[PDB]
Amino acid sequence: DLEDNWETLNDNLKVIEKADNAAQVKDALTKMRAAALDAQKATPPKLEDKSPDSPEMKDFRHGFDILVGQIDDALKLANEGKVKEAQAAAEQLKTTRNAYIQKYLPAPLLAGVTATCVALFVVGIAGNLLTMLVVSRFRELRTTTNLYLSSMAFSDLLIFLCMPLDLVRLWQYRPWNFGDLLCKLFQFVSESCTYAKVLTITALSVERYFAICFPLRAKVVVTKGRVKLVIFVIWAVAFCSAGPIFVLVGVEHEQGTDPWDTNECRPTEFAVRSGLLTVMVWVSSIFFFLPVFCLTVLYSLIGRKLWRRRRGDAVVGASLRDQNHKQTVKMLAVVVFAFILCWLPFHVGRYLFSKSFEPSQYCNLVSFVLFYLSAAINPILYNIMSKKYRVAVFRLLG
Amino acid sequence: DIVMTQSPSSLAVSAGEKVTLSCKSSQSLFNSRTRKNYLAWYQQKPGLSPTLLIYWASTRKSGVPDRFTGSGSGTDFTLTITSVQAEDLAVYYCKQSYYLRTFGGGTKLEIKRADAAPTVSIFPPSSEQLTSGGASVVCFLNNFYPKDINVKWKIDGSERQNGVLNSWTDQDSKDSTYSMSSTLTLTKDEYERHNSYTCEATHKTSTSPIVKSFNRNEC
Amino acid sequence: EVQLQQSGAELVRPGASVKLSCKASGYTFTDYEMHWVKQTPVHGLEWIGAIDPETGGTVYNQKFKGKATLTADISSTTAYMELRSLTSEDSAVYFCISEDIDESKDYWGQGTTLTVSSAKTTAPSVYPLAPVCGDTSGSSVTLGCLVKGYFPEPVTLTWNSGSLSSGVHTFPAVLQSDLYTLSSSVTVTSSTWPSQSITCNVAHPASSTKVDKKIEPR
Ligand SMILES: Cc1nc2ccc(Oc3ccc(Br)cc3F)nc2c(=O)n1C[C@H]1CCCN(C(C)C)C1
Repeated sequence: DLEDNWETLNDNLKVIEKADNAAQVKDALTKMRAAALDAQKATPPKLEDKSPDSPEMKDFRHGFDILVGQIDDALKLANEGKVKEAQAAAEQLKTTRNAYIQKYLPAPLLAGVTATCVALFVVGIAGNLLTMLVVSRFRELRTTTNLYLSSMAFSDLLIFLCMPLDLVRLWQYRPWNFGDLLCKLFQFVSESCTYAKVLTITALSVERYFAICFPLRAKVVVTKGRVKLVIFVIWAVAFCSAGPIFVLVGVEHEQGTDPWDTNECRPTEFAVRSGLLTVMVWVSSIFFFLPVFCLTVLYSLIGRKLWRRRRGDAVVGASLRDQNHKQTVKMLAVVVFAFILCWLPFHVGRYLFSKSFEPSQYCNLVSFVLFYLSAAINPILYNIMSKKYRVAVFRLLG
Repeated sequence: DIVMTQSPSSLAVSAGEKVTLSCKSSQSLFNSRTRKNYLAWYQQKPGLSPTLLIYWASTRKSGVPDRFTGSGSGTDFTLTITSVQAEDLAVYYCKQSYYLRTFGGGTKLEIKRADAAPTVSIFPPSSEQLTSGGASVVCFLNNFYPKDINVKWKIDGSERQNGVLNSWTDQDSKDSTYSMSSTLTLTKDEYERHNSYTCEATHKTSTSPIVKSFNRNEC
Repeated sequence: EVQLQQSGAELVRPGASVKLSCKASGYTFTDYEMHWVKQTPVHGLEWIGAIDPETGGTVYNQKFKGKATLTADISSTTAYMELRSLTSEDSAVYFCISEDIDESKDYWGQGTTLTVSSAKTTAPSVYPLAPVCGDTSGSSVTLGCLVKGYFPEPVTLTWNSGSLSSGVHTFPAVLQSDLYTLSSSVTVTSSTWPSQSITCNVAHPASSTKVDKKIEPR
């Protein structure tokens, strides 16, 4: 075997370097000759497809000819009794050897982005799990807003569970040998959770607007039941509107190239000649930008009514409802702002990718990072804003 | 509850002369948070609603002439009118806004003018009133100054004081004068049994009193 | 333009209740507070209470607590005040005051006159006062109008339907035997009367009365 013969060569050169008697150099040089010729008879893994008389093979064997020649000279010098000269011949032998070893056999930014995505993966999983459990095991926190935020927490959870393949595709993009079903599956799930997140935030804000401006809400926003129905329909629309991903993306390779070397997970050719790519990009583009408009107007009205200008001489109180509504509306406002701010470069970059598919680095990387930074940052914002959430977490752990 | 007390209650002044009104509160009206003394001055003219002049006890509302100038702090405030005009005839209140709300007693501003002799007119009872069975001799005394004036009735020369109804008015905004109505109400028979009726007016503009008489057998 | 239209005058029997209104127009009805002030000749201006039209929260003075009840309607933009257990002390002039967000501005209504007495309404007796036919020789002439024996206040008197205002003195009514007595005088040039007709117009809303009395020579 080539590996066995090579380890044998390095071993006996190691002996020669640390051998005092000339006899030891004689033996080690003889065995190095034997393993050198035996290795020369063997075929390297990089030249097995080429014919035996191919030029590459003749070079690979030529280097071995030079090698065995040096072993012959060193063997003669060792037979004389000159240990120093034979060791020097073993040194130049090591030189030619190493040369033909290395001849026939973004990264820091990758480490940074990957490490950060791992941090957001840990803090994300733990944070959103703590959110769902806090809503689970406490009466005074089973409000409607906490239910919508719990569905959002699960959506972040599933997004982070989809992160690994997205990161593998982030650095390892030349080959995709994982399969077609995965290439469609993880992006389908990720997009579905995107739609569920945006629709859940929008439904939550609508419920706050109707709750504050129209106190007839007691009949309308009924109970947890309505919230469970809206969550069900939100996830159903997320899955159906993200269905076409199964046709949009796929694995493809060039004509005349090895599939194991040129397979990629990208929008298919049929997904481009028919504007399924542009159609889907405009679908999610509406799915993000339109609810951004709705959130802006709705929170504008909520802030207009709650934070209304009052004459300083006001003698009547504050009604004790606008206080709690100001708390939860503060929290939700910060959450929505972080959402838009984080997923804006993502949808911007996807728009640029769609428009470029019809004839930089830190932009795509910062979008990749921000996308998960939202999912990880929502529980942190819950811990900072809501005192009840903080008390519930500290009550669960300590 | 915060109690407000103004001073003076009544104040007379000439045209163009300076005036200083005072408003004292039983509690400090300074909010250390907003750094504003919540004290306002209102001008209520007769027949009208109070209008705002000074808010925050030193800030003049837009449109108010610069002669109105409020000052003071804590529990003591003042409203200063540098050049009083005839249009300033009103009652000036002060409202606190530190606690809920409380107005002051008010200060009635009267302007001084030239002495004017009262224009006296006398009116016998109408016909329909005599048909009802009553009688009323109505004597008007118009556009005099100052307010001090006396009215006596003389039937056939004999003074009459029981059965008289008087009604004074406030000061006019047009000429800053006063006016008075004096109605002597008698029965129809007692009216038709005497002869002469006399409305006599004693005012400081004339040493002799201004009389106005009529007889029943004439005209 | 901001304008507040209050309710008309009220003559309520003692012991009954009443509810006054205040129609606000010209601004956002939910932004400005609505206060109520009671004006009496004895106590002056007394602050009844206030209400925020958007939340409905109210606040009263310790004296008028329970006596008054402040309410508000946003669809009609109208404030209300209910006074219960009425007596003679409650007879007064009630104002509603919309307080702007700008502390320099506030808006008052024309006021509502509350008269509480068991005495029933009485239409006025209007008597014309004409000169004696011998005193029309001066530089001017003066006519009169005697509004005697009515209840309650007020009555609105005019001359030639208000087209004769300067040189007019209307006097405060005096209450005697539960009947108000009032009078008015008008001065015009010697050439005006009696060639041009002069009429005093007396209106008493409590009895739905309007008598027009001409002044004619004797
Ligand atoms: C890095 C990256 N690679 C892609 C490769 C293909 C592709 O095709 C599409 C698939 C669906 C739709 Br609809 C539109 C498409 F063009 N998209 C992307 C891509 O978006 N990114 C951005 C990451 C950011 C981190 C979250 N991650 C989640 C959302 C998968 C996307």
